[PDB]
Amino acid sequence: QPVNHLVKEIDMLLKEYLLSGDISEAEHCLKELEVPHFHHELVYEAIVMVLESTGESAFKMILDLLKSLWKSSTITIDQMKRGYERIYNEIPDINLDVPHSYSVLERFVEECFQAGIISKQLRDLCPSR
Repeated sequence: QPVNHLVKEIDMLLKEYLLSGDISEAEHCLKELEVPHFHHELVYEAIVMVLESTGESAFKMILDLLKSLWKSSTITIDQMKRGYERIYNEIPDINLDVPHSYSVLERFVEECFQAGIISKQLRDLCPSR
């Protein structure tokens, strides 16, 4: 299948962030991509990475990154909502591939909510609940 160059760039951005821990580099590189109508894919891939990870490091790092992106007005509310809603749609299959993803997703959603970055509606829509 032909390469989706922007999915690749988003995945590379997120992996560079997990490996370096550099939140500013991640934010700068996302802005340089100039893809504000595809930020839902950044959210989607980020959350998939949390679900596919081990230990607590990727969870916290991706939490802090989405916190900063929201709070800095880098991601619009429509793009935030679409990214989470995409995860909510695909979680049955992600959970088959990675058991207990419903529980991880739920903890992630609860922490996002506690951080002030998603509506109570969007929280409530999480299918783990």
